[PDB]
Amino acid sequence: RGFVPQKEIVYNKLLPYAERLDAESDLQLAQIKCNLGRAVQLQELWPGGLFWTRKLSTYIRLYGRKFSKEDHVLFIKLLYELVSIPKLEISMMQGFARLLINLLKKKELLSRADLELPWRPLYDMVERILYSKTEHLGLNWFPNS
Repeated sequence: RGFVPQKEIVYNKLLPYAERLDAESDLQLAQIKCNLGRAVQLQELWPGGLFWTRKLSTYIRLYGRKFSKEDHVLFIKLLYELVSIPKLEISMMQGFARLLINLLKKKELLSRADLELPWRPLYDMVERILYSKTEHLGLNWFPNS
């Protein structure tokens, strides 16, 4: 194996065609990593970045996490920096934040040595949106959910 899988879904193992699943997962993971890094590097958020973020979401849901802990910290840091943007479109950050929550739900997987997220970006984020003066005036129109 190229990597040790992390918290892989057992049910995929039980499937009759589970042998092909490993190759499909590895290829899909490679595509996701390369394309998402590239889309951030070129700053093509609306066409491709959200697309590959959604691709990571379906990958996690279908195959479990199934990546190295190094990859896990990298995904976390990227989505955090992307979600922790000062003035990102809120409809945009909704999906990235949903993905980041999906990655971070299984706290036990990450050592607390592996990952060090800061808190001031999140504070500024919620202060922007949970307590927005501009919203009551009708300027900002936050989403419902």
